[PDB]
Amino acid sequence: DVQLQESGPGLVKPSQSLSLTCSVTDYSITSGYYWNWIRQFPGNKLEWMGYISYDGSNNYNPSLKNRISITRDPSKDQFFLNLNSVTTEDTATYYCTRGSLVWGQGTLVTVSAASTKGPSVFPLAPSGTAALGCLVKDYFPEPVTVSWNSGALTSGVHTFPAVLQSSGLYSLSSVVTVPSSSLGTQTYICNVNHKPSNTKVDKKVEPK
Amino acid sequence: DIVMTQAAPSVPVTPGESVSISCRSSKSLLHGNTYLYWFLQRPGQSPQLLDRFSGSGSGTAFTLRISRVEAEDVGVYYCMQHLEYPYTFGGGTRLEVKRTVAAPSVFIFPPSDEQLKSGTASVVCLLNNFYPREAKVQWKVDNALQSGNSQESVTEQDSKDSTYSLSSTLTLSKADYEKHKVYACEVTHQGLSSPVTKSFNRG
Repeated sequence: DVQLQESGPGLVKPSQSLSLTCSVTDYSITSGYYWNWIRQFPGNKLEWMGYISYDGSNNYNPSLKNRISITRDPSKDQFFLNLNSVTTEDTATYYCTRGSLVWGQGTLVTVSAASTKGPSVFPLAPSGTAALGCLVKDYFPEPVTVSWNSGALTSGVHTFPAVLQSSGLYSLSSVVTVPSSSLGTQTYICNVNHKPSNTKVDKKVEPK
Repeated sequence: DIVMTQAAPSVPVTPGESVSISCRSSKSLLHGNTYLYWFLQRPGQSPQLLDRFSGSGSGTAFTLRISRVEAEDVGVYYCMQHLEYPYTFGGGTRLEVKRTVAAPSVFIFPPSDEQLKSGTASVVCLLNNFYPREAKVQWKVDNALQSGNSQESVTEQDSKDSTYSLSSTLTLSKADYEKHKVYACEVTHQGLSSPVTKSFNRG
């Protein structure tokens, strides 16, 4: 069915332009509906930014009207957000939507002068059930995603929220509860993805 | 601009019982029809538009009623006006399930050899699936109480069992790690008759 997929950098420098692409699948953006950009600030506040309609008409939130542009390409089935002269206050998770019903997955854009950095991934090694995990350290900006055994192992998984360390780099752990009898015969690998830097790190977690 | 207000930042509810989330608009949302949407946002996910859920209200005062709340209803509930542009949201209301006490399973993890090549040692204490959210974690290095070099992170309420989990991370230099032997995490929580200590000896 209709899905919306966002792409663009997770990091933009202060005073420069933020650009995001929404790729629409299984629906033509010219056929109907209104195609929105909405953003969520840290702390959960949602703000409607603007739309482009089925016919290419625009409507922008007055708060942004001087800085925003929403454009489209009908033959690639994409529409695009541009926001000029970003400040630290534009750091948000950006969503594209069709009406109110269909949302893209969201992309966090951090406004910062710092460079991207991929994570270091360290095993949390188990010492009837046992917990094990991965310490995911020293990355910027958010987010990482963590899966286990390529998404085959989902139940009993806690992936904690990122905390910004004093160094200016984020850190988190992902843990999973696992049968203690399976520790010698089953393989547990954490798959870490850091989209902002296009880095994937896979780490095998072995008993000590 | 229409302003949308949700006066409760959160609402507690016993599972099986019912709950009301309230929302107000600065300007009437009628034109017979009422231009008010409700969204649920689960942690990590985009907002989703909303038989147990029902909407009611007049032109400036609205109610989302969740009948027989399940553990799976947790998350943040937002109202949105779609009467006039710009569309505007309320600040959201977190639905928190109040369940029975549940004590944490505690686990300790030493620094990995890989990390030790860097000059930093991270020691991790895990507290799984406990209730309520409040818990005390204490670190001791050779029985000396650690201060200022640990950080706690806690998950949002679990969708399945209404619990929380918590990681405590002790950050030390490699040199400081190599000079000491015994590393312990002492956990105090409502469901434990006696504080639980988990520990390891370096190497």
